[PDB]
Amino acid sequence: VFKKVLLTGTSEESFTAAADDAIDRAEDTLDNVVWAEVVDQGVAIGAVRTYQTEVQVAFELD
Amino acid sequence: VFKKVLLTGTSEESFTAAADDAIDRAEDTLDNVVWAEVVDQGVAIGAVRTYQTEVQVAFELD
Amino acid sequence: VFKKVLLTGTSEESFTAAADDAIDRAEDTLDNVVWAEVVDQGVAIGAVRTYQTEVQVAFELD
Amino acid sequence: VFKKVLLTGTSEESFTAAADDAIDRAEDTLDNVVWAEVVDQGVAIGAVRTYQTEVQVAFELD
Amino acid sequence: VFKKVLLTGTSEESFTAAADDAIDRAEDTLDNVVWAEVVDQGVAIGAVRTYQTEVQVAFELD
Amino acid sequence: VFKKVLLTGTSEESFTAAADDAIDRAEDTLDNVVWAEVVDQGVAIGAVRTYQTEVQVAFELD
Amino acid sequence: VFKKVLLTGTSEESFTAAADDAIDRAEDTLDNVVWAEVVDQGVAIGAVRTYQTEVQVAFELD
Amino acid sequence: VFKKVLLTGTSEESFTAAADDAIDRAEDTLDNVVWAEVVDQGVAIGAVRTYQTEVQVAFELD
Amino acid sequence: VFKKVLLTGTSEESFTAAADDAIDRAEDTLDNVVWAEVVDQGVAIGAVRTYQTEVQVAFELD
Amino acid sequence: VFKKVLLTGTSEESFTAAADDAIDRAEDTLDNVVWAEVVDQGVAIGAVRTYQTEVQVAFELD
Amino acid sequence: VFKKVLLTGTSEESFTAAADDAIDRAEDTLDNVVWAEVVDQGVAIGAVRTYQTEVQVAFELD
Amino acid sequence: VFKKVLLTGTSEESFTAAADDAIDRAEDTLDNVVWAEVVDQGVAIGAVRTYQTEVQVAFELD
Ligand SMILES: Cc1cc2nc3c(=O)[nH]c(=O)nc-3n(CCNC(=O)OC[C@H]3O[C@@H](n4cnc5c(=O)[nH]c(N)nc54)C[C@@H]3O)c2cc1C
Ligand SMILES: Cc1cc2nc3c(=O)[nH]c(=O)nc-3n(CCNC(=O)OC[C@H]3O[C@@H](n4cnc5c(=O)[nH]c(N)nc54)C[C@@H]3O)c2cc1C
Ligand SMILES: Cc1cc2nc3c(=O)[nH]c(=O)nc-3n(CCNC(=O)OC[C@H]3O[C@@H](n4cnc5c(=O)[nH]c(N)nc54)C[C@@H]3O)c2cc1C
Ligand SMILES: Cc1cc2nc3c(=O)[nH]c(=O)nc-3n(CCNC(=O)OC[C@H]3O[C@@H](n4cnc5c(=O)[nH]c(N)nc54)C[C@@H]3O)c2cc1C
Ligand SMILES: Cc1cc2nc3c(=O)[nH]c(=O)nc-3n(CCNC(=O)OC[C@H]3O[C@@H](n4cnc5c(=O)[nH]c(N)nc54)C[C@@H]3O)c2cc1C
Ligand SMILES: Cc1cc2nc3c(=O)[nH]c(=O)nc-3n(CCNC(=O)OC[C@H]3O[C@@H](n4cnc5c(=O)[nH]c(N)nc54)C[C@@H]3O)c2cc1C
Ligand SMILES: Cc1cc2nc3c(=O)[nH]c(=O)nc-3n(CCNC(=O)OC[C@H]3O[C@@H](n4cnc5c(=O)[nH]c(N)nc54)C[C@@H]3O)c2cc1C
Ligand SMILES: Cc1cc2nc3c(=O)[nH]c(=O)nc-3n(CCNC(=O)OC[C@H]3O[C@@H](n4cnc5c(=O)[nH]c(N)nc54)C[C@@H]3O)c2cc1C
Ligand SMILES: Cc1cc2nc3c(=O)[nH]c(=O)nc-3n(CCNC(=O)OC[C@H]3O[C@@H](n4cnc5c(=O)[nH]c(N)nc54)C[C@@H]3O)c2cc1C
Ligand SMILES: Cc1cc2nc3c(=O)[nH]c(=O)nc-3n(CCNC(=O)OC[C@H]3O[C@@H](n4cnc5c(=O)[nH]c(N)nc54)C[C@@H]3O)c2cc1C
Ligand SMILES: Cc1cc2nc3c(=O)[nH]c(=O)nc-3n(CCNC(=O)OC[C@H]3O[C@@H](n4cnc5c(=O)[nH]c(N)nc54)C[C@@H]3O)c2cc1C
Ligand SMILES: Cc1cc2nc3c(=O)[nH]c(=O)nc-3n(CCNC(=O)OC[C@H]3O[C@@H](n4cnc5c(=O)[nH]c(N)nc54)C[C@@H]3O)c2cc1C
Ligand SMILES: [Cl-]
Ligand SMILES: [Cl-]
Ligand SMILES: [Cl-]
Ligand SMILES: [Cl-]
Ligand SMILES: [Mg+2]
Ligand SMILES: [Mg+2]
Ligand SMILES: [Mg+2]
Ligand SMILES: [Mg+2]
Ligand SMILES: [Mg+2]
Ligand SMILES: [Mg+2]
Ligand SMILES: [Mg+2]
Ligand SMILES: [Mg+2]
Ligand SMILES: [Mg+2]
Ligand SMILES: [Mg+2]
Ligand SMILES: [Mg+2]
Ligand SMILES: [Mg+2]
Ligand SMILES: [Mg+2]
Ligand SMILES: [Mg+2]
Ligand SMILES: [Mg+2]
Ligand SMILES: [Mg+2]
Ligand SMILES: [Mg+2]
Ligand SMILES: [Mg+2]
Ligand SMILES: [Mg+2]
Ligand SMILES: [Mg+2]
Ligand SMILES: [Mg+2]
Ligand SMILES: [Mg+2]
Ligand SMILES: [Mg+2]
Ligand SMILES: [Mg+2]
Ligand code: NA
Ligand code: NA
Ligand code: NA
Ligand code: NA
Repeated sequence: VFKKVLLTGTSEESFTAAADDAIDRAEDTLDNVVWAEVVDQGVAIGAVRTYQTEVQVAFELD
Repeated sequence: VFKKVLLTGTSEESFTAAADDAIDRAEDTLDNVVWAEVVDQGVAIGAVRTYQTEVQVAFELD
Repeated sequence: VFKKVLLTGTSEESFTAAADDAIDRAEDTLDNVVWAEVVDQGVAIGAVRTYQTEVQVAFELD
Repeated sequence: VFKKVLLTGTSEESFTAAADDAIDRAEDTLDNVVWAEVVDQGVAIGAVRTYQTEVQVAFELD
Repeated sequence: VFKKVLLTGTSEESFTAAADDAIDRAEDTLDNVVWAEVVDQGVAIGAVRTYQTEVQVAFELD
Repeated sequence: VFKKVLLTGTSEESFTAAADDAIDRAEDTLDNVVWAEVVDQGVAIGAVRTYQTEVQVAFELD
Repeated sequence: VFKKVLLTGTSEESFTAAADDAIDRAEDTLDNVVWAEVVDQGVAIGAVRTYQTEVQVAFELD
Repeated sequence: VFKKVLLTGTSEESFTAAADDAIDRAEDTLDNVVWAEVVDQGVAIGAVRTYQTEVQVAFELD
Repeated sequence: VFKKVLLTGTSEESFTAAADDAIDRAEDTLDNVVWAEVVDQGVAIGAVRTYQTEVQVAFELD
Repeated sequence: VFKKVLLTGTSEESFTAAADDAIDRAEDTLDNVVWAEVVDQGVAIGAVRTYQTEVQVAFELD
Repeated sequence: VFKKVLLTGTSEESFTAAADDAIDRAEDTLDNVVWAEVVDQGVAIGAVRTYQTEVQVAFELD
Repeated sequence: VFKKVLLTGTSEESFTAAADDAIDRAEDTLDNVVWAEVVDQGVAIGAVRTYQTEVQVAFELD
């Protein structure tokens, strides 16, 4: 059985790096992280632009 | 990084109050709740009508 | 077996009241109405504003 | 011909009031506003909760 | 309040059995599991075919 | 001209059998039933699991 | 309150004529038909091509 | 950079002519109109039927 | 077994004629073409307008 | 690089068997078939019922 | 109240840079640009490849 | 007439590079490749992360 958590990563560099940011966090807390599916992307436009990528991160249970 | 949980709130009053019910629960257990996105709405039609609003509730990790 | 009818309720007060308007009509004509799922919402903007909520209203057959 | 603008209204009271907030703004600047279609709803969760409703607001050209 | 977890069950037999696999896991760890909504289905095609069914599994909080 | 009715069939066995349950009901009351399109699937999780499959069932008018 | 029926019209001429075919049928049986929304279009490719347009046809109840 | 405006054209003749009606209006007011994407179609059913086609009309900025 | 190819037909006349253009091409190269489903429509706006209709064209294998 | 073909399998038994029918055909003609994603399901309702499952079948190129 | 404009940015480098191109244009003409949501991505494949990213760019009114 | 093939490109660097990988393959085998539309993005999370971008790649027939 796989479980997915819905995480939004952030980066001041790119959408790819923002996806990586979410995956990094998943891997810090979860075992057996296997894949991620991009579900949304955006940009927070402030003093700087922060790229965001929302991902379902799938991990194998047990 | 943000994480979202998928909660369905309920109210005998309104769709807004049902969204609030879910957010109330999120805030009881989670720190740094920042926003909610409505993803579904409905009504359980019994002795009384119960309005339901399903929300992704986003919170900041750490 | 459940059957759904696609009804648009109207209210000069709120989206919740507009959903109720549709459900009210369903319950006037149908037996065993059990739930409603919101599928669209809008506002007719005239002399007054009329809130509309479109619902699939599910009822149990037999 | 109709044209639509994509507006997000806000209210500390309800999703209906947030839709109204967007429509109010449309009517301040545009002639012949005829209808609005809800396209998203959410809640900014801060010191207070701010309900938001995003609407396509349609107006007749000329 | 209901909460949903997003689980992908697997079976070498059928899409129904794969949905059951996810629900089985939910019921092992969670109290008050009430329903599941199918959100995706697929097949891993290897030495054998493994049917997968992704479900939102809803449970009542408290 | 074809008309569709939106029916949710149920089965304690499978998603296919649940689709059949809806079609069975359609054929009991309607003439010239020609096809069904699956639009949703789920499982009611109680004393037993009840698989549900929602179908648009198309029939030829006249 | 409005109600919608889901009809597929057919024409050997055009998608517009196929929409009209569905509306024609609605108006033959129903009072207060007010609008139709196109939800699908296709073509049956046989001895001749038959254009099909599926519409939700809305009518005012009472 | 391209910008899109969301216009609903109308015609008593056809969905194609309704798309053209929107594009005609775009070209009256905007420079460098390049393409249109159909996003919705419907029919206002009154004394006469009025076909409507909603289009995103894209134009090149500058 | 059916297979679908994703084709975009073009016409300077209408969306229906553009669908036909795609189907014409399918029938030139493929045996047992049975149906087409419209998946997108648009207009290339140049010296002339070119209507486009994208279709999944289904054909029976073998 | 992966490529997907869009196939509709058929079975007089089940949606799972219909998915298998499509995959069987893919594997007869293609090398390195790796997965399938269900994209639609339905039932042809004639002398017998024929379950259909449409799948994107992914295979590795080279 | 927020308003969104639908812009397609372009870059010969990346999807992120294409999103930035749209945002750059928004900020040249509009005050109080706050966020952007990615709604489509593609690539024009000519003498060179031009990455495109379509964004809803939100700005605060007044 | 345009035809689209559904390809998933891969890269250990970025989503843009993964889109390019698919387009590269298309251009190796097909004439008159004109555009690509991104339809999905994800990441295979193993010894290394492999970014994937699924694209419809459109080419002109003849
Ligand atoms: C993908 C995406 C979707 C969103 N959706 C919403 C929304 O639906 N409603 C909303 O209020 N804010 C959103 N936001 C806004 C979160 N805020 C944000 O991005 O702010 C960027 C900068 O602008 C400043 N800022 C925040 N709120 C406001 C504001 O209301 N007005 C102005 N002028 N500036 C503002 C603070 C930051 O330096 C979204 C941000 C992203 C990246
Ligand atoms: C948004 C939404 C989606 C749903 N979707 C489903 C579904 O897909 N399948 C399903 O079985 N029940 C659903 N439900 C039903 C959950 N039950 C429910 O709302 O019941 C309302 C009242 O009706 C009674 N009830 C429950 N099940 C039945 C039933 O089967 N028949 C009758 N006559 N009444 C029933 C108990 C409550 O007093 C949904 C409820 C809501 C609010
Ligand atoms: C959710 C939603 C979707 C819609 N979609 C369409 C549409 O696609 N095409 C369309 O013609 N009208 C629509 N309508 C319009 C139905 N008419 C409507 O709301 O009118 C409100 C007031 O404006 C007046 N009105 C109606 N049509 C016209 C018009 O064409 N121009 C002007 N200036 N006003 C008009 C009569 C009412 O007092 C929609 C209304 C709602 C609430
Ligand atoms: C519908 C909707 C979609 C959104 N989507 C995004 C998004 O995609 N990315 C994003 O960064 N912020 C969003 N936002 C956030 C806009 N900010 C926001 O709602 O903040 C509410 C309160 O929380 C505070 N806040 C803002 N950003 C943060 C934050 O990052 N962490 C914490 N702890 N608090 C924060 C300021 C306000 O008092 C969305 C808000 C709404 C209402
Ligand atoms: C619903 C669904 C969506 C997917 N989506 C992706 C995807 O987007 N990207 C991806 O790389 N793999 C996917 N997969 C692939 C997961 N792998 C998988 O199913 O492998 C089946 C058998 O094929 C073998 N395999 C795995 N990767 C490859 C591969 O790259 N090439 C070949 N020839 N075989 C492979 C191992 C297994 O025995 C998906 C599997 C399923 C069931
Ligand atoms: C596809 C699908 C969508 C749904 N969506 C909703 C919904 O949106 N809101 C809702 O209240 N119930 C739903 N339901 C719930 C209908 N009820 C249901 O499935 O109950 C299964 C068993 O659990 C018991 N049950 C019902 N409601 C409750 C509950 O609230 N808590 C607990 N612990 N158990 C409950 C009675 C049955 O023996 C859905 C059921 C299905 C199959
Ligand atoms: C929009 C749309 C969606 C569809 N979806 C399906 C589907 O999902 N499954 C399916 O079996 N048939 C479909 N059909 C097929 C309905 N049949 C049909 O269009 O047939 C056209 C001509 O081809 C002949 N035909 C029917 N079935 C067959 C077949 O299986 N093979 C061949 N070679 N020809 C056939 C009879 C007619 O003269 C669809 C038709 C349309 C117009
Ligand atoms: C695509 C589309 C979506 C829509 N969606 C809505 C909606 O969501 N809510 C709504 O109130 N009206 C709509 N409309 C209605 C706009 N009105 C409309 O089409 O009216 C046609 C004729 O019927 C008459 N009409 C208008 N409103 C009524 C009405 O309420 N009842 C009756 N019997 N007739 C009416 C005036 C015109 O001669 C839509 C029209 C179109 C073409
Ligand atoms: C449904 C649809 C979706 C599209 N999507 C895109 C897109 O996402 N990105 C893009 O660059 N072009 C598109 N196109 C543009 C393809 N080009 C096109 O339609 O051009 C029409 C006339 O305008 C001229 N043209 C082409 N590119 C340009 C341009 O960039 N600027 C100007 N002023 N004119 C142009 C040549 C033709 O005579 C789309 C065309 C259609 C019909
Ligand atoms: C998922 C799905 C989507 C479809 N969509 C369409 C459609 O959009 N338009 C259409 O014409 N037929 C469809 N079809 C119809 C393909 N035909 C079909 O299923 O026929 C079943 C039995 O009924 C008989 N049949 C075929 N067409 C007719 C018909 O028009 N009327 C009657 N009474 N029976 C008919 C022959 C078979 O024994 C679809 C079939 C399936 C399984
Ligand atoms: C996301 C996206 C969606 C689109 N959708 C459409 C469409 O729906 N219909 C369409 O005609 N063109 C599109 N386009 C095409 C816009 N044209 C384009 O990208 O052209 C790229 C290069 O190919 C050349 N080119 C343009 N049109 C044609 C063509 O018809 N054939 C050939 N062989 N080459 C062509 C000129 C450029 O150097 C789309 C481009 C993008 C980036
Ligand atoms: C976008 C996308 C969608 C997918 N969807 C599915 C799916 O629906 N079902 C599925 O089984 N695998 C998928 N996959 C999985 C394909 N496998 C994959 O990415 O594996 C990455 C690394 O993890 C290892 N791995 C593969 N399967 C398993 C596994 O089951 N458990 C563990 N712990 N590790 C695994 C091999 C690779 O080094 C998807 C991969 C991508 C990139
Ligand atoms: Cl989720
Ligand atoms: Cl828009
Ligand atoms: Cl319906
Ligand atoms: Cl496809
Ligand atoms: Mg930096
Ligand atoms: Mg988002
Ligand atoms: Mg009360
Ligand atoms: Mg729901
Ligand atoms: Mg009042
Ligand atoms: Mg509507
Ligand atoms: Mg207050
Ligand atoms: Mg939003
Ligand atoms: Mg076995
Ligand atoms: Mg999936
Ligand atoms: Mg049993
Ligand atoms: Mg459902
Ligand atoms: Mg003729
Ligand atoms: Mg259809
Ligand atoms: Mg005329
Ligand atoms: Mg519309
Ligand atoms: Mg001509
Ligand atoms: Mg397109
Ligand atoms: Mg049998
Ligand atoms: Mg289908
Ligand atoms: Mg360069
Ligand atoms: Mg696009
Ligand atoms: Mg590297
Ligand atoms: Mg995918
Ligand atoms: Na989730
Ligand atoms: Na219906
Ligand atoms: Na817009
Ligand atoms: Na395809």
